[PDB]
Amino acid sequence: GLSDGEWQQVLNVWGKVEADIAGHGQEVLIRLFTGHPETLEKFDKFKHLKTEAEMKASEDLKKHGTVVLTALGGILKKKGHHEAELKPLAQSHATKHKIPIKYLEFISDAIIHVLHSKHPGDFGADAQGAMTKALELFRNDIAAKYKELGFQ
Ligand code: HEM
Repeated sequence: GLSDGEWQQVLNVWGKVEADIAGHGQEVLIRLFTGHPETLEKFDKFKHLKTEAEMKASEDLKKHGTVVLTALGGILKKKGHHEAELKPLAQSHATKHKIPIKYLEFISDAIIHVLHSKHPGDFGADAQGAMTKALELFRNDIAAKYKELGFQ
């Protein structure tokens, strides 16, 4: 549950991501894969990437980064009213991709990390607080659908 002031901060921060969605998307995925290598195993089309250099050089990884952040942005722009947008994502990630909720925690923190890295001194305390709450909300609503499906 976010205030309007907090949503405003979220969408303000998101404006940064939208100026370069592929660059941000790329760095988030790289931060995830290198920070948590077990996550790489869930991707049959990235599992070949052994080195971070190969990750950085991968246009298909950048492509998928765009897909992921485009979807997250669509959801964020709903300001919490994202049931229709979120349900198919929860369903595919539980039933097809088999992504435990722990990995959504991983990518959440990675987004926070990337924003500080790309915008040092430009991602203030209030902005981080708002973005973190927004990602917690996202995660929590996925978690509810996971529970429904009995997925661990
Ligand atoms: C902000 C969080 C995330 C968002 C918004 C997101 C979004 C998406 C979207 C839109 C797709 C393509 C449509 C679909 O299959 O449902 C997708 C595919 C996929 N996602 Fe996610 N995702 C997120 C997190 C994760 C995480 C943390 C993992 C694994 C650690 C993951 C694993 C996958 C895999 C394996 C696919 C299919 C890739 C392929 O073979 O094309 N996702 N995701």
